[PDB]
Order: sequence, then C-alpha cells, then structure tokens
Amino acid sequence: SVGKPLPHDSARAHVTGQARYLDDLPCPANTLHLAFGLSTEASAAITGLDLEPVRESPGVIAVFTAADLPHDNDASPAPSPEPVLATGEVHFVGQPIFLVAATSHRAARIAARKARITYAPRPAILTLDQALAADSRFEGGPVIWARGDVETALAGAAHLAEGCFEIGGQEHFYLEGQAALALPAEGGVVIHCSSQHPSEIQHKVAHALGLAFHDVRVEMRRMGGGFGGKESQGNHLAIACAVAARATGRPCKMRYDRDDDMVITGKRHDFRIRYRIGADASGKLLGADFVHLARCGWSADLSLPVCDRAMLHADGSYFVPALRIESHRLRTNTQSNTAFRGFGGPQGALGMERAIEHLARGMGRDPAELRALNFYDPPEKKTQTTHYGQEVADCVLGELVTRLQKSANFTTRRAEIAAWNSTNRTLARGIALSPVKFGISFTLTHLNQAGALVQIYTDGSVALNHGGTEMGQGLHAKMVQVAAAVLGIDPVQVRITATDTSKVPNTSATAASSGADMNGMAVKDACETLRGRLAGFVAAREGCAARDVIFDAGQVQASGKSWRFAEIVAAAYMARISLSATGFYATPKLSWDRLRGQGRPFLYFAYGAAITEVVIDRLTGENRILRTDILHDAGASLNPALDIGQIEGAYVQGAGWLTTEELVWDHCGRLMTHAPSTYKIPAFSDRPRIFNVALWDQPNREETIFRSKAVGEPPFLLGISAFLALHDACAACGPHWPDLQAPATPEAVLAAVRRAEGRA
Amino acid sequence: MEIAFLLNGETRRVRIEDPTQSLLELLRAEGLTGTKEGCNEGDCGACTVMIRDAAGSRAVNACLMMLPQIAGKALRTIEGIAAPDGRLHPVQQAMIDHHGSQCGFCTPGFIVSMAAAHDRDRKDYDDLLAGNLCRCTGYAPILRAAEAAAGEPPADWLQADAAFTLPAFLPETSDALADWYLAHPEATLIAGGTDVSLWVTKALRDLPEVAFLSHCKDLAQIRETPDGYGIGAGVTIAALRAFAEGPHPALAGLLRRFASEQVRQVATIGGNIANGSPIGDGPPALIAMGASLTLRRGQERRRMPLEDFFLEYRKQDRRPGEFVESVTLPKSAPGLRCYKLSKRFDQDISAVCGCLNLTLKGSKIETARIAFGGMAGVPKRAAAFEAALIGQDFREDTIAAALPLLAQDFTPLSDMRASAAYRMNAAQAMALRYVRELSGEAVAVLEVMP
Ligand SMILES: Cc1cc2nc3c(=O)[nH]c(=O)nc-3n(C[C@H](O)[C@H](O)[C@H](O)COP(=O)(O)OP(=O)(O)OC[C@H]3O[C@@H](n4cnc5c(N)ncnc54)[C@H](O)[C@@H]3O)c2cc1C
Ligand SMILES: Nc1nc2c(c(=O)[nH]1)N[C@H]1C(S)=C(S)[C@@H](COP(=O)(O)O)O[C@H]1N2
Ligand code: MOS
Ligand code: FES
Ligand code: FES
Ligand SMILES: [Ca+2]
Repeated sequence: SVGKPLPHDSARAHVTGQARYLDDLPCPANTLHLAFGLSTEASAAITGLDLEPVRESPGVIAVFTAADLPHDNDASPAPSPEPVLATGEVHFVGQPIFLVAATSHRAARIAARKARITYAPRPAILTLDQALAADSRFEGGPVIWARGDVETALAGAAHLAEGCFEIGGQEHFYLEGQAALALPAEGGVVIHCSSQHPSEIQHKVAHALGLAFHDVRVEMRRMGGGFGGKESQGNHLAIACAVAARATGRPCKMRYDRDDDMVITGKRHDFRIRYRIGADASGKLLGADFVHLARCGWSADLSLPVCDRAMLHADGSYFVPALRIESHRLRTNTQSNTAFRGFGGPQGALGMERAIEHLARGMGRDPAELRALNFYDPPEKKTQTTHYGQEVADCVLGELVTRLQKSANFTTRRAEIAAWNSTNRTLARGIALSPVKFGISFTLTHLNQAGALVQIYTDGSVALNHGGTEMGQGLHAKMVQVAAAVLGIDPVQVRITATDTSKVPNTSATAASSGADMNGMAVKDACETLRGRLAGFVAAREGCAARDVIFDAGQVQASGKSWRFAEIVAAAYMARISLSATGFYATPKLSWDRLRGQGRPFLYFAYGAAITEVVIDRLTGENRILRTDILHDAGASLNPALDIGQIEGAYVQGAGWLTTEELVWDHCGRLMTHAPSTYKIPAFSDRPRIFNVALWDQPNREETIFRSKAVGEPPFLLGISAFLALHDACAACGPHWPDLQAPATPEAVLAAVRRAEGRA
Repeated sequence: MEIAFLLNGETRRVRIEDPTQSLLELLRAEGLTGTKEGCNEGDCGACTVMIRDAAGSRAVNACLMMLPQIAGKALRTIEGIAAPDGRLHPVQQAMIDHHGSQCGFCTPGFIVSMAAAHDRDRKDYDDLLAGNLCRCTGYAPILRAAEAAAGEPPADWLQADAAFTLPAFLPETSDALADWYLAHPEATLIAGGTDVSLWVTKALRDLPEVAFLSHCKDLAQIRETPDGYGIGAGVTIAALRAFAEGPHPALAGLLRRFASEQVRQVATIGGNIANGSPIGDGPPALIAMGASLTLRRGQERRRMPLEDFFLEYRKQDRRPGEFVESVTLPKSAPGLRCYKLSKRFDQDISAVCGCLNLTLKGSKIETARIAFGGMAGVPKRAAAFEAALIGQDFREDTIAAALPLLAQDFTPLSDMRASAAYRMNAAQAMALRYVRELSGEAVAVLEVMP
C-alpha cells in the first residue's frame, strides 16, 4: 500500500466539518474557561497585585497566582525553569501573571483585564546589540566549532567576500490556536490538548500536580497545524487547566484567543549572520567563517538544539575545507523563541547561501556554476566530510540540479530575462537556483526512539496506534499504509486511534521530521510480530513452513490452499494466539559530541533544489513570485501525493518567511504585529502562477521504512530560492551589492534596489 | 425580540437578548461546531458561512456578523453543504480527490466560499478565496479542486433555499432611522459591522443603544442622477465595486484589494466613511475624483465635498443626531488612477494609498486632484504639490521637480507597516508612477504574466 497516492486519513471528515479539534469536543455543562492576565512591562519587579476587581468580575469562579500553585511552577522543555505564573518579576510584555477560571471564555478574558498591578521597571534588553553589550546570554558564553584553519585559508585567497545580514523571525500561525482541556478523574487527570508532544504534557502536568506519571493521561487526536509551535508551548495551557481543575473540582478548558497567542508564545529565532568566505582561482571554496547571533527570548526553551542545528547546517550544500562557526544565544526580554519547521536549519543554511552568492557577484561568476562546482561529491578512497565530521555518502545534488535545470529550461529563461530587463525601466525580473541538504534525526540522540501498539480483532479489522501526532502532514495515513503493507491487507481494514500516552509511552515530540521514519519502523516491527504469529499458526495447521505462508491483498495462502485474512484471524483466535502487539524502534548509527562539534548526529540527508522566478517594481518594491520549479528527494516515497503536498506547502511557507512575514516590537518591548491584520502570511494569490514540483525517485541508502526519506522539514528550505531571486532582480538594477536583508518586504526590496542603483 | 431565518434548510426562530453576539458564537453554542474560529477579526475565513436572500447568495465571515443581521435570510454552514441524503457537493469531492486539505482546520471555510462561488458560477478564484488563509497546503491543490468542480451541475438542494420567507433598533426606512437617531444621538449605528465587531471581540467592549442599518433598502441604492451617481451609505463595497466596473474602472480596481470578498460583501461605503480612519481606502479615491458627501439629521440635509468631512485624526464634521446618507460621484473621471501599497497584495492594510486625477489641456496641466491616505492623521489633498503642478507641462521631469513639495504637504508616521521614510518616498513614487502609466509605460507588477 506503501507507494500509492492515497488521501489523508481524515479527508472526508475535514471536508464536511465533521472532524473535531480540541475546542469542538463535547464537555460537561459545568466546565470552566480560563484566561491569563499578562504583564504590561518588558522587565520589572512586581510590587503590587490587586486582584479584587478580577474576583468581582461577572462569572468568575477562581483566580490564581504563583503562590496558589500547589507544586511545580515550570513549563520549560529544558533544564532551566520557565514559570507558568510570574514569580515576583516579569520578563517580557506578555508574560502570564495570573490565571482566571470563569463560566465562559469571554467572561474569562474580560476579567483578565481588570487587575491593578504595580511594577518597578528595570532596564530592558531588546536588541541583539543590547544583549551583547550586557552579556545577556544562555550557556555562559558562545559555542565555537572549527574545522582546519580559516584565517589562514582566508588570508591566502584569490577571492573574498565579507558581509553581514539580518534574518527575521516568523510566527507559526497554525489556524487552530493553542488549547487544552483537563478533566478530574478520581485521583488523576485526563488532559486533552492540541500538542506535538503529549509525553511532555504528561510530565509537566504531573509535576505541577504532585502526581506520579501514571496518574495523568494525555490524549490528542489531531491538531489544526503545528509547525513546531506546539512542540512545547502547549505546556502552559495544560498546566493551567490541570491546576484549575484540581482546585475547583471541575473540568477546565483554555484556549488562547489569537492576539494572546501571538503575544504569549515563541517564534522562529531571528538571526544576525556575519560571514567571510573565500575561494580558489578556479572557484573551489577555501574557507568560510561565520558568526551567528540568535535572539532567543527570555528563557531557554528550545534555543539550544535550535542553535546547534544552525551550526550543523552552516555548510549549506557545499564541501568546505576550512570552516568556523561562533554561535551566540542571546537572552533578551521578549517572547521565548522556539521550534519552527526547519529548526535552525534554514537559518544556518541561508547564511551560507547569502555568502556564496556574495562571493559569486564579487568574481563576476554565475552563482549556479559556482554552487554546482562546490557541491559535495557524488557517492561511489576517502569520502568527504562535513565540518562536524560526518561522511557525506549520499549527495545527489550534482545530478539532481542538472536534471532540474533542464526540466526548468533554466539557461534559456535566464537570457529571456536579461533581454526583458534591458527593455524595462520600472520593473525587473529575477531568477535563482537554490539547493538543500538537511540532516534527519534529533541532535539530542536519545529522542530517536518510537513505539506502537497494534490490535487485530476477531472480525479481522485492525486498530493501529503509534506515538506520533497528526498535524496535517499525513502521518496517520502513512502508518496506515505501512501496516496494511506489512500484514497483507487492504488499508480500509486499518483504523487509526488517537495518540495516547497510556497506549504508547515515553514518546518524543513529533518533530525533526522524524515522525514517519521512526513511527513507521515501530508500526512495522509490531505488524511483523503479528504476521509472524499468524504464519506460525497457519504453518503448524497446514503442516508446512512459515516462510511459505503468503499474505497478500486480504488473502492468505498456504500449501495450495487459500483463505480470507479474517478466517485466518478467527482461527487464530480459537486457537488461542494473541492478537495484540507492541513495536519499538531506535535509530541506529547515531553518536556525536555537541561540545566538540564532532560525530554522526544524522542518519542520512535529504536533498532537493528549486528554481524561482519573480518580478519587482523598482519604484515601490512591490513584487511577486511568477514561477517555481522544484525537484525534491523523498526517497522511495511512502505516499507521493502526500509528499508533493508537504513540499508545496513547505515551499510557500519558506518564501513567506523571507518576504512578507515580519515581526515588529516597539521601543518598550511590545509586540506590534500580533494579529493577522498586521502579520501577513502568504495568501491565495501569493502562490506561484506556475508551480511545478516533482520528486526524485531513488531509494534511501540507509535502512529506513521502505527506503523512504522524511519529507516534512527539508522542503521548507527551498524557499530560499525565492529570496535569492528577489536579490537577482535587485542586482539587475545597478552595479552595487544590493545587500538585500530578510525579510524581503517591499520596503526592504526598495532599499536594496536603491543601493544597487547607487542612490544611497 | 424574535427573528427568523432558515438554517441549513430548517426554519429557526430565536429570542435575541444580546444583539451584539456574533453569528459565530451562536452557532458553536448550538453545537454547529463545524464553523471554526481562527482569528475572530475578519482576516482568516475560517468561520466563513453562506447567506442568501433576494439579492442572492454570498459567503461572509460569521465572526463579523451579529444575529439581528440575518433576520429573514437563509443561512448555510459547512454542515449543510452536503445534500440531505449525504451525497457530497462537487466541491467537497474535488477537495478530497485533489488533496486540498492537510490539517483540515481551514477546510470548512474554504468549502463554504467554494460552494458559494459555485452557486453563482463565479470563477475569479484568487479574488474569491483571498480571504481564506491556509498555512499548510500552498494553495495550489485548492485551485485544482476549484477548477475540477466548476464543470459540475450546481447543487439543487442549495438553490431551494431561494424560496424562503416568501433590545436593538432595526429601521426599515431612512425616515424611521433619521427620526430615531435624532432622539438617541448617542446610539451606536451598525451597518456592515466590520469595524464595530472588533470593539466587542477584541477591545471587549459592550455597546448599549444599538441600531442596524442593513435592513433599510432605501439607504442602499445606486441612483443615476442628472449630474452623477448617488450612492447610498448602506451600499456594500462589493456592490460599489460591481457598479464601478464600467464608469470607474480605476475605483473598481482599487476596491478589488479592499479587504476580502467576504468582508466586501457586507461592509459599506457609508461605514468606511463614518469610521473616519486615515487609512480608509474609500476616501482618498473619492476625493481624488471629487465626489461629495451628504449628511442628514431628521429632515435637514447638509452637503460638503468629501475631503471637508475629515477635521482631525479621530474627528469628523458630524453633528449630534446626524448621520451619513450618501455620496455623489461624477458620471466620469478618466484621469483617476488609484494606488495601494501594503506588505502583501491581497487583504492588507495600506501603508499608503495614492489617488491621482489630472486633467489636461493638451500637454498642459489644467486641474490636479491628488489624495493620500495613511500619510497623515486624515485623508487629504496634497495642496502645495497640487498647486505647483498647475499650468506646468505634463512630462516626467516637471513632476520630478515638484516631488519635494510632498514633504511639505505631509509628515508621515512610522509604525509596524512601514517607516516614515518609506511612506514618504512612496507617496513620491506614486507621482512618478502616474506619469509613467499615462504615458503608456509598463508599470504594474500585477499585470506581468509568466
Ligand atoms: C479583515 C478586514 C479587512 C479590512 N480591510 C479594509 C481595507 O482594506 N480598507 C479599508 O478601508 N477598510 C478595511 N477594513 C475596515 C473597513 O472600514 C470596514 O470593513 C468597513 O468599510 C466599514 O463598513 P461597515 O458598514 O461594516 O462599518 P461598521 O463596522 O458598520 O461601522 C461604521 C463605523 O461608523 C459608524 N457608521 C456606520 N454607518 C454609519 C452611517 N451611515 N452614518 C454615520 N455613521 C455610521 C458605525 O457606528 C461605526 O462607528 C477591513 C476590516 C476587516 C475586518
Ligand atoms: N500540514 C502540516 N504539515 C506539516 C506541519 C503542520 O503543522 N501541518 N509541521 C511540520 C513539522 S515542523 C514537522 S517537524 C513534520 C513532522 O512530520 P513528520 O511527522 O512526518 O516528521 O511535519 C511538517 N509538516
Ligand atoms: O519544527 Mo518540526 O521540528 S516540530
Ligand atoms: S475567525 Fe478568522 S475570519 Fe472569522
Ligand atoms: S489545511 Fe491546515 S490551514 Fe489549510
Ligand atoms: Ca507561536
């Protein structure tokens, strides 16, 4: 069943509005609603907290403060604590300080606005520069990795390019907002939430309540969107519902209204990237020195692995004999940043793509040949390594890019564009090619495990359950296919059940694009135990050998006889053979040392490339993507329809990141862009007018579930091509370095058009 | 107060006690969980629902619509898009076949918009779905779906609603309105409700003393006049757009990027003007075309030129008891040209809106109407610029030399949408644009075909 282009497990339910998300669940009439009261100061001690007007607000049942917390007050996914309710001081505009439970969501919000809080303000850190000045940071000092000797290599270099550029953050904008629901359950609780990481929710609620893990169960059936924003920021809502529930004796639901969501939660880390890169006379790179400054917010959250991932990708798609990275994770008084599709990858990768482009303009060379010249070598004495020391034995970029360039009609089109530009004075077209190489697996190694549990009932239908969470990426349909393929039966006989920490325990977040790689293995591991039990049973009965029992297409075959899968199962039942099984998988070959920056942190790399063509208006900066052509490597895809769909969606998400999406804070720390009306994701007409996507179809070298490759995050990096194209268009307006900064909004494109035009 | 309407084929009668509750909440509270809440501010489309009445059917955002408004109408939500026997609508099956959904959460709203478009056979997809955001799919597959379902006979069960109907004040006539407003000067007048509902959903306000103008047929008329067209205050932006396609394409092209189709379907020009926002898109345009506005108080009736209605940021020439009743447009203005500049093209607020109208005496500039929104606390003509322009020749360089006067006409702000420098520079760029366009040159990024 693997390999077929089958619809998402919940297509019909989606399309008829039957699919339920967290806020649609039926709940008892006595359920309370919660809302947080937020700090209005970026940095201050809290001096007075009058909650009386809150308690007196209509419909309000209970009001809570850090001192009401019965046990832990800590939502962080990391060893350093992040309070759920403010403890005597606040650290950003938006930090929750108290909690209201009322008999309605509105009534909660309204009350949450009536407190009288007095603060003692303190100097706030809001800019990287301020942070550096003040030495406000995480990990007590920068992280530095080095291969060979850069300064030596850059001192003796025929060509060289130095530059500095900003990369702004990004808000997830999951259409369904954070949300959770807690139901007292005699002794313990049951939490329903909308999260990519139910085991952590379990862990954090348990600690908040003083309970062993076995008294807290978390179920989660689907999220309307995650993109990394729910790897952890689900912790606050759940903690709050559990605590309210324990205290009021009643079920408690919390959903953030959009504005609150954008003011409380984290975003993709913004970066400042400083680079020096250089090359040979032939064009081979000699070295690259990068410095990364990353804005992380007030608490560490997932900054650590995020910044590690950016370091790990500062090589982009290229072999580089000498390379250095010095990575600052800067603490500031703003929203604590977090995971977002790509998880550091795109920031580090975009750092090297900018550089190499800068280098290319500098030597008057075509960016594409320069890149093509420096890709790691094809596979098949001494294989090249990355700067962290990992052999790169599967780089198909060379072939792939070539193939894309032909299908894309690259060369011809570039000329058509040159001509067209020279004939125009108000508009200018631009086009760029950009490659992608993304490692798969969590860099914190021990998260690379996954479990599953499968059951066959006596009518032959099957219930599959695994640890990943569905957020739209088609995970559930893929596991349905893996199971129906491993048991020999039609997918329609397989039903997926809600993710539930009481069925598969100790799971990792669904993330790092490892959802299908690992859960797929676990599902197969379980399905294979089952099949083994059935073959063993058919074989003894029909006197013959297990390996000769065939399961296929709903039929079982043995010794010339043939039967429906159900009849085999009923007989196994009568013969007393267990029809239930767990499955588990731990990714092999991984091992590396963060501090030294050496090892094999990834199992394999995914690759792809895109060519984007855009146009810009030289008077205002207005602009748009005209056409995109992508060729991406999803291994032997498990579902090409679902893969093509991730790729398309991730592309638009990436280009969104580097064009209209922009976060802005005011002088005092307030987020000004906190609503769709001021934070602008790609809208329907922003889609490319011509959008060709195709898959490279080559099995993975590594032993992954049916030799497929993760396809969730990698494709997000293809959006760089659009930024590279915007920059090609600026470069056509003049002879100077346009120095286009990200996000390339119209104001920013206009600024780069002027520098190039030399008008300042 | 009781209202009635058809809900997904069924007759429904409801006791309104809070006239301000949005349609989105009534619904989810009735268990019609299929309509989702994605922003509660008009931007996402996720709450889109389909209404119908004599004018026909359209898709609108349930989060912006309070109950009183749907009296006498037929309402269709996502749960009623399928046929009673369970057959899926051509748009639903197409979405399944073409993978138009991933997480599913914006799927209803898309399906409802799509179904509405299908019902009237509209095919301008980019404009019809602008107001439905999807963060997961890239949009491509949703287009394939719309295309694929367009070759399918419309759903019969959806058109049968046509046969239907055949605290807070709800006037039926402008006279009834005028009378009552005059007695309750302090009332809150609600037309489309697209700016007011944000006072209750986000600012968490509470509005007593309320009146709905959407049921005054006579306030929502387009009348041909001896010397122009008379546009009632209650005319919706969508309708004003449809009218303008002929005599005022430029204004028509502008209104294309006014919010989304869902908001256009209910927002009113009267409301866009009474709101008095310096970033309104209506005003600048109208002023460049030199229209006029008509206020009214009981039986009295003033009548100034639009630009004169705006005194200062947040303050208008409006009298206690007085309300906007219409605006009047000339029969023609081929010189009009409207420019909107924002971070994103569709469904965005203007950093700057530039409206230009220059009349010529062959090569010479006779009259100059130049308006801007978002350059000041108020929409206003650029006097010093206008002035210096008269009598001069209509060539790029003359304009190039007058630009600086703009820095005297305005001193723009900086904020999250744009920096002052950029705003300024953009107002100036609009001026270069105008000459270049009139001189037949390629200037618009949106007209470039791949
Ligand atoms: C998602 C979204 C996108 C938007 N995009 C744009 C856009 O791009 N451009 C733009 O200009 N605006 C935009 N708006 C706001 C725009 O003004 C409103 O959408 C609309 O034009 C106001 O029309 P209305 O009838 O709904 O005003 P209402 O919300 O009904 O309110 C009008 C305001 O004026 C008063 N009022 C209404 N009618 C009268 C009357 N005739 N006499 C006196 N006072 C009256 C009301 O009491 C209120 O103060 C957008 C809003 C949203 C929700
Ligand atoms: N439709 C949709 N696709 C998505 C997301 C989502 O939130 N919605 N999250 C992404 C992120 S951040 C990851 S890490 C992968 C996870 O997919 P996987 O389970 O197959 O690893 O899905 C990606 N694709
Ligand atoms: O960003 Mo995906 O690692 S949750
Ligand atoms: S909830 Fe987003 S438009 Fe109504
Ligand atoms: S499918 Fe997730 S928002 Fe459209
Ligand atoms: Ca977020």
